[PDB]
Amino acid sequence: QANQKRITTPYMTKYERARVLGTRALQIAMCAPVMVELEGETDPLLIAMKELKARKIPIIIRRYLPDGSYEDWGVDELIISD
Amino acid sequence: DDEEETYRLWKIRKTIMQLCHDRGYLVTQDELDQTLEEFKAQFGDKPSEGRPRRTDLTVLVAHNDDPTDQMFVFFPEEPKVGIKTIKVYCQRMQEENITRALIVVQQGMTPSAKQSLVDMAPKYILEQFLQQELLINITEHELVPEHVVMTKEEVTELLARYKLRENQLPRIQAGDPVARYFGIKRGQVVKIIRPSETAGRYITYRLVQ
Amino acid sequence: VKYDATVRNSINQVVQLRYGEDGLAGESVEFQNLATLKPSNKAFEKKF
Amino acid sequence: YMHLPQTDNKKKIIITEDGEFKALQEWILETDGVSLMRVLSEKDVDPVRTTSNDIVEIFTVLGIEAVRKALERELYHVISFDGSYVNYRHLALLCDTMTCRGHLMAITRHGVNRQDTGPLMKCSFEETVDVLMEAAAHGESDPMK
Amino acid sequence: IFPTGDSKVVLPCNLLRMIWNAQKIFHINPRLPSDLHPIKVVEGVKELSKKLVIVNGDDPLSRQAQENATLLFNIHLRSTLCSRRMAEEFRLSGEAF
Repeated sequence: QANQKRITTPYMTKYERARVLGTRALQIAMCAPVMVELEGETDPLLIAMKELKARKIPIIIRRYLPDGSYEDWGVDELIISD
Repeated sequence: DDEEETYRLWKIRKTIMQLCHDRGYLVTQDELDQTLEEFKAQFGDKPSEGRPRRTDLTVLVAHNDDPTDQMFVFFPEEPKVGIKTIKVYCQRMQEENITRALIVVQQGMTPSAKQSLVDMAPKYILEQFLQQELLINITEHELVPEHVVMTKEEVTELLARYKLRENQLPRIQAGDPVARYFGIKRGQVVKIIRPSETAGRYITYRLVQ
Repeated sequence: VKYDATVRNSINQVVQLRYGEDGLAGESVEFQNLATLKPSNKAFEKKF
Repeated sequence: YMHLPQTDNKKKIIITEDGEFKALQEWILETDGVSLMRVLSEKDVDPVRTTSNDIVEIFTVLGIEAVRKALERELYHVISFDGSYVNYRHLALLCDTMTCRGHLMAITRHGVNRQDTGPLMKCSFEETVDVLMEAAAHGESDPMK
Repeated sequence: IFPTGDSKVVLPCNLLRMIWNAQKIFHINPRLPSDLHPIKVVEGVKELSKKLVIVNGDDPLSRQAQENATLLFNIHLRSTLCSRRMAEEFRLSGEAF
């Protein structure tokens, strides 16, 4: 769809939060570039959580409406529940 | 005796007028609010060869938008309706050129009569009610909430709003007493407004089948 | 619960329009008091 | 049986002229066996608040929405008898989903297995080789959802 | 909607607790009169309730559905957040509101 006519709850829920925090951290585990500056920690979970706080996660979420039409949301316009 | 029969016919007539008003029809206000004394005064006194003969208690009433549909509800005198009664009742239709009517069956009816009513016509719509069914009002009960029948444009507006198909909606049987009470064909969608103790008021959509 | 916030079955049959008739999860809901139903008409007019 | 109720659930509660709820003790009748269809038709009973315990008869007399509300009240009564409380949302879900097909969905081998759902979810709960043989004979498709 | 006087009912966020939190965070004094105009409360409740979305839409069907779903929390919200109750027993201030 286009920019207009886009309806879904804008609060990024816990399930896609866990999914993104898993997928991007595994991408660090497979030596992908890291979108944020880090200060002396090596756990991919910690840096992935830190850049989820920083809201610089370079993937988008394709949400399946029950009608059948897809709907694409990025990370930076979704706001964190925490 | 005569007293219990007058009470039964008064309750049946009051429920029939309530049915016509809930469906929405040109029912006068004092006709809906009839006491037992008024019923003994205007449509005769004691039954069983008195002024009530189970023939003059019929009701003819038309729709608010256009006065043409005009149900002519019946009241058979026999405990059972054998086919010749249905034949003369449907011969009485085209003389008055009416489409809708109802039958209040006293005790029961034959399998062959039921067969003839179900395969009668899509132009001669005829409903079946039992006598003891009309001593109570279903919508007046606490457990049964308010039912509202939509028009087709409201149904397609609903399906455009929620992006649903006709299959995906919740279903309700055509033999349900509320669906028979409202007199609705298959394919319509009823609006049910029930109260809830966690959201105040809920709206539930059902599609008959 | 689908992403239209409608409770649906496996083959996409609507069971609830919203979760719990209001669309709210049960983890955060609390026991509360209305304090409007129980007072009388005189008390309601005095207090509101 | 005749007994004046003591719990406020079965007691008469009406509004008054001052707007205050008042507890009124009125005579109630509890029976054995269900004959509700002739019970409400009888003289001097209240056709509004009278309910029962059986589900098939209250389906045949009132309607599936009355089945919904009565099933809600009976499940709430049987769970919350001993003081244990459970949230309304799950009860509302179960009561809608046993009344969403137009008839009484029994949560048994004979009730859930008669849907238009996928046969592979059907064979995960009871009569497993029989419903798979049914799907093979009819050639029906599983939309895998 | 509610017979038998069952005033106990489940709602999402406990209003009296947040009012008490607003009292005991900003150190307001219930003895002294407060500075909170009643229509600030009125259009605060009105402008708040338009942003509690459940059924999101603009057509009257979705608006009616949203009103139906939000009705119990709204009917408790307007009762708890009334002007007289605020002026008498809560005594909140503007930034507290």
